[PDB]
Amino acid sequence: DIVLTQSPASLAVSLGQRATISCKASQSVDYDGDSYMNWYQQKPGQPPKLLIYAASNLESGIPARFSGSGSRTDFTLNIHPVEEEDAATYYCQQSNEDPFTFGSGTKLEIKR
Amino acid sequence: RKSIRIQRGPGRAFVTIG
Amino acid sequence: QVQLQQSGAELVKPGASVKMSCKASGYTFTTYPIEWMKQNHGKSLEWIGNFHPYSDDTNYNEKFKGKAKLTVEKSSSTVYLEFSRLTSDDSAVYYCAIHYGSAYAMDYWGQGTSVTVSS
Repeated sequence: DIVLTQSPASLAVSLGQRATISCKASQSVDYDGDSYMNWYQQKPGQPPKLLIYAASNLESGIPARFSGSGSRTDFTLNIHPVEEEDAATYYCQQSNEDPFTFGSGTKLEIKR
Repeated sequence: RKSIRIQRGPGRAFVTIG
Repeated sequence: QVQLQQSGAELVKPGASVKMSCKASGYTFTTYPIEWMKQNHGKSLEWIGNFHPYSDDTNYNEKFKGKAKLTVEKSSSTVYLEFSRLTSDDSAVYYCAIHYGSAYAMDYWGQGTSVTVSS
């Protein structure tokens, strides 16, 4: 099992400013040159969208503004252009070792 | 040729059986 | 096209056993293993386990191992989630998402399902 102790669960970021959702893991969730760390964007009353997979491999569907910088346990969600669409809770689920678990979550509240 | 996505980690990779 | 039309909006009573059903239209099923996520209230997701229709293999959570019996229905491409002895503290939003696109996380999640406890 791995504990996904994320950074400040709740924070405010204005439109344009970058957000930093760093998900720290207690154990190494990396594999043979491929980290297994996923990030979801569970919007208010909407299933968690698969934003990033395999640590930093963008999921074919979302814009090229959801970057992911992380190695071993120190992971982060680099969202430079934080638009209104970033009004959801982000979770980090490790799929390297059993049992698979999610992170504390990060309710990102955008600011006009 | 057959391939299935397994439920065993790491992740759900694909294995070509038969 | 593909879609996971799950149904599980029931008012379960302490000590009951509701059998959910996550249908998979436009699905291969045997090739696409399904995983369930339990979101107790407005909290983080909790991976309760997974299932494989090809080999009929499951991987339940050490805490919910045995309590949740995943029945196989390849005929209708639907996986049943029989939750037994549901305690009052089991009110959560289940989601039968799979790794349709990438082999790391789930892309196609369920159409929203929540079980409320009367007491």
